[PDB]
Amino acid sequence: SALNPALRFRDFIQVLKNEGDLIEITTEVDPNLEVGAITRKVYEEKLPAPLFNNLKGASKNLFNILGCPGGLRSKKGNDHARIALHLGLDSQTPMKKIIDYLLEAKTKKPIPPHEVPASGAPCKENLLSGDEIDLTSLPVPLLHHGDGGKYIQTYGMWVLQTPDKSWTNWSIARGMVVDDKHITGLVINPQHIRQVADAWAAIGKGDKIPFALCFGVPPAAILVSSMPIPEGATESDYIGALLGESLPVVKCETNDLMVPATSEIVFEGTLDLNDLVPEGPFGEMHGYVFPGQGHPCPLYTVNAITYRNNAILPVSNPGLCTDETHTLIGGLVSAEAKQLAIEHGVPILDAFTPYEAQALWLALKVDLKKLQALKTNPKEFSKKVGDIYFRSKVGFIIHEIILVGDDIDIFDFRKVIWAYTTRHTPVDDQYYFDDVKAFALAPFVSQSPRIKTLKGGKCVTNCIFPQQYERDVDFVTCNFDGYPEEIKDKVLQNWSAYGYK
Amino acid sequence: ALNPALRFRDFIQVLKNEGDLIEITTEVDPNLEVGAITRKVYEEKLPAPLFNNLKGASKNLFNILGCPGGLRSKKGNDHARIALHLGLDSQTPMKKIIDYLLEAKTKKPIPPHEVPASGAPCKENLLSGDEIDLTSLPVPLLHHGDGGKYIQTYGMWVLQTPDKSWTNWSIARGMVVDDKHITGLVINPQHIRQVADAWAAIGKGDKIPFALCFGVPPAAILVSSMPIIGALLGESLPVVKCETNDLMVPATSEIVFEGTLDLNDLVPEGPFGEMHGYVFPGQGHPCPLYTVNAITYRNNAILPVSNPGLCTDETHTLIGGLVSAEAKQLAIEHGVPILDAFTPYEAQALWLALKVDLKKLQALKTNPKEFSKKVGDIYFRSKVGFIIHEIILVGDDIDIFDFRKVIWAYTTRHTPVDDQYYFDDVKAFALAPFVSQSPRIKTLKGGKCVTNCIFPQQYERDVDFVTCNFDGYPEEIKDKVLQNWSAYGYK
Repeated sequence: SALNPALRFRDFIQVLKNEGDLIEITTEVDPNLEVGAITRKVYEEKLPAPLFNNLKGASKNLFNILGCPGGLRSKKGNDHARIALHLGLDSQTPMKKIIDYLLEAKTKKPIPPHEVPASGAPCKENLLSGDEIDLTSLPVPLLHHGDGGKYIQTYGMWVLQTPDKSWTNWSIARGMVVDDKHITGLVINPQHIRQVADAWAAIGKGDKIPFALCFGVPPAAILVSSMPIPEGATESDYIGALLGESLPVVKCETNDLMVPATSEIVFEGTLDLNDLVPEGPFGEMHGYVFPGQGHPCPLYTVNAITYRNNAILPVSNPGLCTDETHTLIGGLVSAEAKQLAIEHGVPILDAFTPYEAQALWLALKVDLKKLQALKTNPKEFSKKVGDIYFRSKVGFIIHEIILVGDDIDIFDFRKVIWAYTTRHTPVDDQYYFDDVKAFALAPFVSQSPRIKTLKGGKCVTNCIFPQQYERDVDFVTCNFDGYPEEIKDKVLQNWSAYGYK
Repeated sequence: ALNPALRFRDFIQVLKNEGDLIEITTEVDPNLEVGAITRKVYEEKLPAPLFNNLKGASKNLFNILGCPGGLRSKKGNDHARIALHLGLDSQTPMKKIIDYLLEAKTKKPIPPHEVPASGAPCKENLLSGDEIDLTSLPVPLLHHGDGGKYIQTYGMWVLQTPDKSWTNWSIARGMVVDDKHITGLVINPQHIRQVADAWAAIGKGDKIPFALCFGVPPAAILVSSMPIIGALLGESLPVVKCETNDLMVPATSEIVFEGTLDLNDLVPEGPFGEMHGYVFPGQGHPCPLYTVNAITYRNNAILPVSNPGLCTDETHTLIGGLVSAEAKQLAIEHGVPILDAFTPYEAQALWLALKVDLKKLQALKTNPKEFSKKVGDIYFRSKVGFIIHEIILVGDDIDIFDFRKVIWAYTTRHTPVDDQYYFDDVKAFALAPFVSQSPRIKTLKGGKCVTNCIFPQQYERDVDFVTCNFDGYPEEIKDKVLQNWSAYGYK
């Protein structure tokens, strides 16, 4: 069995089918709204991922849709299976050990990618170019009611570079179909616009910055591309470490951008940063579409499309928990949050973004013994923690950091909400930050005047009893698991003898 | 016929009829085993246990009914045990139970009638004086770390002044001190203003007569646990005089303790695992000593117990649920456009969610700060908001009885700190762990806020948004997908 789910997108789909986690839908499904409704029901009931093989309006090769590639399974012993398969791990690997694996791979010999010819690249099996490109003829889904348009890019990656190739970015920004030959998306953050636009303007290409957009990439590549590290690095060398081998890449037909060789679909074209078009709105990670709330975005012209036979388009349909914006985007913030704590010496056992908080919360599980050795206090520790996370790219999406002690399983929201509500004084145990960069997608930000400042609106909430900063505070948790072991063993042994099923 | 609101044993019978009761003849230790069994029944929403074979129990003293206010697994009647306390259909949702308690505040109080001792089942047996040994009863040690065995967790105290102008039914916890004494904080320091002096005027300030009843009519245990009976019943409550004092107790009570109280003979009470999920081991807090002089009880008496802890138990379904009913009544009294009020159990009865009619809110011509201060002033300076440390304002699209929607609106619709309006001069709940484990336990002031989870523009005009779940899709799309769910290939 030469299946490698981390290296090949189709091996990933095959393992899902082998483990009974894939339903191949041959019923005709409408890309308008139906695909979105089906994926939401699969997300929220934690059902097998759908593979739409009979979309309305699809040609023979363009395309099929893989829904819920990062959704959760119902069986808790492997609820994070699809996430683990992105890295080639056992599907029973819990999320805590998936995060620890990502950190242990940062210490590995990075393997750079290698270039393969077009004949050795499955993404080159077909080619559309110029006037034979009609994006409005593709079965692109209208995912949420209220979306400003059909969103082709929800689970692929953009590729952008400077001419000198010193700056290279793999982005996961959303991409909306504008018309027959144009898409749009916010791929270059305002911080990098001058660097990249001036560089291409030097060669008379400032109004046509080459780009590539790839779908169905190796699942390890879409995972790392969704990981919060500096924009301006593919970190494909780190992808190779996770893969244990070199990532095969191939040259675009119309530019010198390198794309994964086993991609399902590859878009090619140029970008005009001065040609602005309305983008969105789009249903997002916090569970909202706000109809009518679009914003100008640079226009991307699509000059070439290369795609595999029987191409498959993975889609993510964001909304309420739990979808990819929580397991993947939130889960990788958790991994970098844990790494950041190790670099600054913060005694953090584990870090996690509870999905019920729509990836707006970052729970930090504090080693209380080491915290007491630091001889600090809630105000001094909360400020330091917030200064580290809210002034880093890792904490950009996070608007509230929760500090809990080492008795709280932060991956279990029943325990998180209990420690949150019972161990922090409202307001008084919240250390506010008014001068940190705010997340524009946060509905309390976008629906407030703070959407025009993008500053503040974040706090570090101490849910550790104040004396626990100095000494152990003894308390017994009043649930079944809180009883002595001999009591729990006796009750479970006699549970049927009592009369319970 | 069966009346679960009027008779504790009709209540048990309906639970048995609805498959919601397991009669345990297996030997169960009152030491920790009863508590561990009840917690597992709480947390897995299993049928309520009826312990008929406890270590140390005599024939008549006693059996234990566990989880009388716990939830059922099937959501269609998850609040059935709470509805049965009032005599409502078991499938009555918690929203309608609250509305029923409100409709009952508009009906005439029916005074109780006295019945002779031979007509009261609680008089079927008598223990008095030297025959009383409370350490021989199978009293449970409910939580590991509790300061002692707690006999009073789901019963009611009865206190009165000699003039009987003041009478009170209390649900304060009661702990066994020794063979003849129990203890508890049954009277709040507000009303000691008139009970010690009144009994001292007769020479009995050193021994205030009390009665402690267990297995009372379930409507009685619900009104005394409510932050304000025969009106709810539709009938006159049958009561009977105590053996050693003039206190009137419910005639159908399972067990009745009688004796005297000394507000000066203070004794360590607690600790005890409570509504927020904690017991903090250590010395107790001084509480007045209660001498037990007489015990009357039915044949085959049953002692209902509550084992507080994490959600969900009686301290969340009843205490919080009745705070919710009074919270709604407060809103109608002050003209606050509240559609529904509820205390999410996942917040351990520390949160009070208010569902705001947005159209009526817009007619008020107000703003988040002005509205939150008004709401906090009304609720945090009332007895109903004493246990509530955070009030949450949400719009009319949120099911506040569904915590998935509450935590979604909470995390996504309020700016941390900036959308929280703090109250530093209100009374704090000393039981709250963030209060008791902080210097605020010496002040009991502040530590509360009203969190506005309504988008600021919604105070002026409608804010259009689509909820990004399956239920947020248009009806025709949702029907299409559900019709075809099996044809797609899904189970």
